[PDB]
Amino acid sequence: MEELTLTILRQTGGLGISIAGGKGSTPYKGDDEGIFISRVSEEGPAARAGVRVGDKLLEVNGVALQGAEHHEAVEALRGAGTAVQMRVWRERETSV
Repeated sequence: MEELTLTILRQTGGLGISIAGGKGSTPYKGDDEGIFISRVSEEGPAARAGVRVGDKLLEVNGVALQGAEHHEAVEALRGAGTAVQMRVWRERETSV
């Protein structure tokens, strides 16, 4: 399963993740300007939904985040509603 779809029920104090990257923002990696999950709260909603650090954000509640700006991604995550559907790309292994 390289792409996954995860459902996060929003809660007091947010989804429990941090995101990094996006077009024009400091990149998370050297070969990808995309939006990545840079941190997952151990005890937060996203962790319980199965989200993992390093996941690349592809879509949030239907909003495509490929080639998106950091700001658009933050806005989609912050305004998405009681539940958030997140489509991510997951690498089990990284070529170096």
